Amino acid sequence: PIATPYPVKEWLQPKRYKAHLMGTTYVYDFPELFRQASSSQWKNFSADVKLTDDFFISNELIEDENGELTEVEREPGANAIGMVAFKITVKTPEYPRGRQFVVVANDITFKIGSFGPQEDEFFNKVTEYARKRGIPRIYLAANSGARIGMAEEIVPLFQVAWNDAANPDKGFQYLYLTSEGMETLKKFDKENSVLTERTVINGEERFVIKTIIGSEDGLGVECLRGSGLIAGATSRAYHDIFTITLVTCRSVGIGAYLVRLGQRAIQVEGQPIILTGAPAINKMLGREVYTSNLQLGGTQIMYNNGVSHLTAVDDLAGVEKIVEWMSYVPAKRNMPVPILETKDTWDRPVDFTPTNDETYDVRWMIEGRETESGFEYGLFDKGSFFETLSGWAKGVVVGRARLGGIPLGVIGVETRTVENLIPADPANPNSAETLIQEPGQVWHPNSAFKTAQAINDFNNGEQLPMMILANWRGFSGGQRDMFNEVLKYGSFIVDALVDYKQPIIIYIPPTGELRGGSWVVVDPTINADQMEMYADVNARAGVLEPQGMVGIKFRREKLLDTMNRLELLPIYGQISLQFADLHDRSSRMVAKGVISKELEWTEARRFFFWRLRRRLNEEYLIKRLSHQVGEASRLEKIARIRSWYPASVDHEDDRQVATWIEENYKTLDDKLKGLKLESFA
Amino acid sequence: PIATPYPVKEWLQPKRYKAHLMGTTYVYDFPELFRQASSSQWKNFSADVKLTDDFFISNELIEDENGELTEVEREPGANAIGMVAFKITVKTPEYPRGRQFVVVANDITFKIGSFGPQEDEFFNKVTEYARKRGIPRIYLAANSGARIGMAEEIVPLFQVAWNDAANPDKGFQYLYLTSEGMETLKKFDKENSVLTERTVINGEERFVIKTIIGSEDGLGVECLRGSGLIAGATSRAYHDIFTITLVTCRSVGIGAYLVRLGQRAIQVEGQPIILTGAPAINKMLGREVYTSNLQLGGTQIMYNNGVSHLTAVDDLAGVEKIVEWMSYVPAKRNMPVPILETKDTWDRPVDFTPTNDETYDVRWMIEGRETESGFEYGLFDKGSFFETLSGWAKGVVVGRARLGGIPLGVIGVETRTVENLIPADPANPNSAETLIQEPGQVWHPNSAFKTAQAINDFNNGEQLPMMILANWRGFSGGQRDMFNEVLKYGSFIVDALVDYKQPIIIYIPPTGELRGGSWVVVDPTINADQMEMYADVNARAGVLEPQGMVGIKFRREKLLDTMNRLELLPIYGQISLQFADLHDRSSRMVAKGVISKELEWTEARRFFFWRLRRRLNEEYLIKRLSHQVGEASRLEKIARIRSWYPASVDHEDDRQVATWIEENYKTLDDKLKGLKLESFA
Ligand SMILES: Cc1ccc2cc(CC3CCN(C(=O)c4c5ccccc5cc5ccccc45)CC3)ccc2n1
Ligand SMILES: Cc1ccc2cc(CC3CCN(C(=O)c4c5ccccc5cc5ccccc45)CC3)ccc2n1
Repeated sequence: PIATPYPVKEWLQPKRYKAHLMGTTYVYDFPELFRQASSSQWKNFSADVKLTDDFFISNELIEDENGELTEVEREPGANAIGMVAFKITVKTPEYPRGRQFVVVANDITFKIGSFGPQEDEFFNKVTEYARKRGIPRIYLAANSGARIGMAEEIVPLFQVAWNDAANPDKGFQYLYLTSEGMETLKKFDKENSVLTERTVINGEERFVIKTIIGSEDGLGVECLRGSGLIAGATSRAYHDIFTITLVTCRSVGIGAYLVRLGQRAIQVEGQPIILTGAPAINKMLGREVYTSNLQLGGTQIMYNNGVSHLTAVDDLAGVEKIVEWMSYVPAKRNMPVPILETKDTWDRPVDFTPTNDETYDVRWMIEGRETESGFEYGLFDKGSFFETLSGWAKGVVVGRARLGGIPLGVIGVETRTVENLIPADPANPNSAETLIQEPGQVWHPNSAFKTAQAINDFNNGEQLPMMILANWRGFSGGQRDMFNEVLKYGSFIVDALVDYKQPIIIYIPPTGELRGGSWVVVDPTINADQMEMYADVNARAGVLEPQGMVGIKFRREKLLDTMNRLELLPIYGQISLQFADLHDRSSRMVAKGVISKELEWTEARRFFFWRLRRRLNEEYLIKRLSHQVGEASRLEKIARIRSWYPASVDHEDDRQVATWIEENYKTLDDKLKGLKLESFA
Repeated sequence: PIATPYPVKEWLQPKRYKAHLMGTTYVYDFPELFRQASSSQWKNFSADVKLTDDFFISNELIEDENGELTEVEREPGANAIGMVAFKITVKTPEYPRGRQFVVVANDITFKIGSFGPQEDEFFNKVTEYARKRGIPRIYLAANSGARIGMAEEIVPLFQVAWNDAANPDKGFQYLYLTSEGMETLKKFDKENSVLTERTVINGEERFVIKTIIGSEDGLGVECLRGSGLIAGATSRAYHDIFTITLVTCRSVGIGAYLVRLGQRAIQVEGQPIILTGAPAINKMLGREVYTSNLQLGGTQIMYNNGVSHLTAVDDLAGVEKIVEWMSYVPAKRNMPVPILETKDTWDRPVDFTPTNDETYDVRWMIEGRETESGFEYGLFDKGSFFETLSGWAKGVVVGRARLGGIPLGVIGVETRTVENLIPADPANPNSAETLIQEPGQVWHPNSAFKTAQAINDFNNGEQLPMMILANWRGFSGGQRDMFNEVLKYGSFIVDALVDYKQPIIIYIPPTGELRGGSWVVVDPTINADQMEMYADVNARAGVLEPQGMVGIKFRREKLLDTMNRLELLPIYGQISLQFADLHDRSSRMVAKGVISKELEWTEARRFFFWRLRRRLNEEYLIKRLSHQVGEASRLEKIARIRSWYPASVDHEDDRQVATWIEENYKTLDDKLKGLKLESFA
């Protein structure tokens, strides 16, 4: 392409053109997408702020003579292996002074992005690099799976021991090498290339090959071993640092498993995540069952799956999303969650309010709702809601958000009925698309799964506190759902709660309720150390619902005894229904001590903003303590800390406690160093 | 029932009769079933051994004035709460000197086995009792879920504020109490029983009740709180001690969740595990959708589910199974796995051997097979195979077994095709039973799940080492299975491997193979600290299978170039197929260092018996070390230990290393105490 204003990048690095022909960004151009996505991130926070190019740095990482990773600046396309990495340091709204993370990616142009042992070694080496530093690990997947090959240096010289030269089709006994062959190999030091047993049959001296090894590396099982190496490496990383994967072109085999093992994944439309490919599958079934791999791993499969948390119209789009998702995550493992305050101050009422007699979208209660008569603010900061797993198990709504600047994970219940439409199985002539009516406020195996999954992804890497707008009638107990292991997924929820390490708020919203089974798996005693529960004054909760309570304790007979208040069943059965309901009031909860406080939705944002803030500070102090005595329970540590508050402080006053702490960090610190004489030997 | 030889137990304790009428054993008679099951356990080990009744002790546990559990001996039916517990100490074949465990159960006769807060408190108190001691916790579930009730002491005296006395059916404004009522309550100190706002309307002085609390405890949310308390308690216990649950009569709500949270569960035929019951569900759908709860939680639901690991023809049957399952579990958390040697010595060849050209039942390779020409021993001790999760995901076979006395978890691949038959959904007129062909040697979402589940249940509580007779072609990658999250369940496998704390052997059996994706999730590098892999000389393994390798690297053209060895495609394509295969040989694995050794099936039992034994001893030594320095990696600890072996010992000789260690425990011990001067201050 002659005469262009500036140099042709696809010509200086012809590999950049191949990448493009393959429908993906060339690996070396990715740090540029991040610098761009970072800049946008700034435009959106303060249109005014002036950015210098020194707000973003990218250094490629490569192994040195010792195999240790070091930074280098070399021309794109110099990579000798099919795996590349960059360490990135960027100043962002949440970390204006700078934050770092790593990017690892397949070079789709280097042997079609196949994973040979050397790639696996590099990928595992980069992952530990990140784990050790606690910084996030971003994997950009565009690969062909594990590398394969045969001992090509044996195909031209192998000889077959026919049954009779005359008619080959009669079969053969084995394969061998002539002295001539065994000789050729030795002239290239390639004797290890094969295992042969020497036995001479009448005519010539034949060497029967019993096993082909090949001089070339990356042919089989060694590629499989390296594969498992990184699968395990990723499994580990997910519990250690922030892990996220962008699929920019097909991702195969170990590639597909790496996407899931990292958990958090953003799939670019059209790029499939697959195990065995369509051609091969068809080839097996000897039929024309599938057309493209997208039928097997496109977004209509993985995004509906929960495997893919988000989709992206194109690469840059996915990057921006990663960059956005990261904006809620601590700079590095164990650092405080990044506070980011915006125009939507904490001090205000919650506008949008649900009504028992009219359907709403829980997202309104979360991020507010745009109205013709203006905008009604929701419970969280305007425009801070970052929903994830939106294509799967739509009974629940999960995402990140900000509460007066404080980032946290949010889980809400979708009250509207879901029309889950499952497409027919091509490999089965019978199969026909089925519609699944997933009724609102009811946990189903998939929505139970998503909830547990959400909590875990909030806890690992993200290390965020979380709020749950609990509002479920219960778990679906009919045959189909029960048969589909709904109990297993329900229990996953409890398990994730037991494992949670940050503050948790369980809050039953206004027209909401929490019944029997549902209340079980989310009750604060599941993890007293971090859980706290609140009920809105207009919520309801009890083992059963009025209809049920009467169906058991206010039967057909008892109703008559009260008919001694002077046919008329209709209005009396209604009286009993209302008699029960007076039992499920938040007031009773407070009385039975199963909730910390009853609240008023409109005033919620103010309460939670200071409750959360107070909590984060006390947690910070409990941790500082722990890194010393090494022997004391939470109940004792939190007590030693609260004994430091000025006598005049109301331990129950969140804002006050928080304020005194933030005004005395350095003073509280001195007291801790003063506790060094705590060396019990 | 007059004139019987001995006293009528159902009359002395009429509650025992109720229990029976309810189709279950009376709670107090359960320790007797255990003493019986224990005795059988002895008969089956040594028909000769004489047992005195002092080989089994059962002491009921109850809370004292401080709420602490203590042992008592009182008459059955004295329990003031609906929950009972017994501590059991029994001498058994594996622990002839005695072993202990706890039993907790619902009293189906005490308020229909409902969980009120007091029961929950007791159940949680018993669970910690066990966790602290590390002894197993056996839960016998027979319950009605969480307890419910209304403020009965308000139903006779509440008054309704009609719109007009004349016609009630016109509706009412609210409910209230007359001065007369408010007075009655005060004469019973039951004022807290209600929250009323006093406002007098023309006529009388009316107290409008805004919230009903009730003097009775165990009406609602307080029952829900206690429920979650134990769900979380069970969740925790499962990662701490050996947990197992027997369902002897329906198990509802929190009852159903406790069954799953404990994980290991044995369901007695006919007793359902359910959430909301059929009546209520029907009542909701306002239709006659379900007949019995067994449609919702019978064995045809939970056993096919994987929720129920085993079923039992009746109570005693379930007990025997628990008792048997426990025979492989350590006496208490962290004690050595119980060795139990029987007539089937370790020193022998493996008889039964699979053949590439004839279907077999992997169970034969495991526990041997009975033939007309005699019995052919399998890889493990004759009759020591205890299969579990047999009704679900039949693609894999999992169970416990013994190898020359050493107990371990076993996972085998079912080569036969499974005819998974799913029954139609009653709640759906369309629904019709579907047949699912699950082809052998292929992981499917359910068989992937079972495998991960097996590994985890082998690791937690059981604390057993494990062997995997790896032999899968790969994961099902077609649409249906891919769409059904097969990747999620596959990754669970890796996760469980990362978490494994005991020795692991991955062994590809004789006519077996391990291809691409399959090899990935089970490769030893996933957990080098505990994993070891072996390939039989007649197994195969590679990224692809020959058919595939040629379809890629030995195409239609290349085949012709080799046609230069003098239509005849058939036999040449066969040559290439065989050319590839010479690549997937165990010999190559050894060469590429991806396996520890290649083995001969018939000689396997001898090898593994000493490899496992050697390993258990070295592990024991690595642990002893750890409880000191507190700073040294495995690679360094195992090295300090092996530096103690006599110069003349072949570190690679399992039997020798094991023998020198068992002959020097006390001497090795002295050396460790000598390392006390390792107090780095
Ligand atoms: C297919 C399916 C299966 C189970 C489902 C369960 C629920 C939530 C449940 C519904 C049942 N429930 C009740 O309080 C309830 C009832 C609730 C609404 C109408 C009638 C009811 C009758 C009952 C009779 C006896 C005991 C309880 C009853 C508690 C909360 C919601 C949707 C469900 N969908
Ligand atoms: C519904 C379904 C979907 C996917 C499945 C996958 C397997 C195991 C796979 C089968 C595919 N495979 C092969 O080595 C293979 C082949 C294996 C057997 C016959 C033909 C093959 C053609 C291939 C062409 C290109 C690449 C690989 C091929 C590796 C192991 C087994 C059963 C499966 N069932």
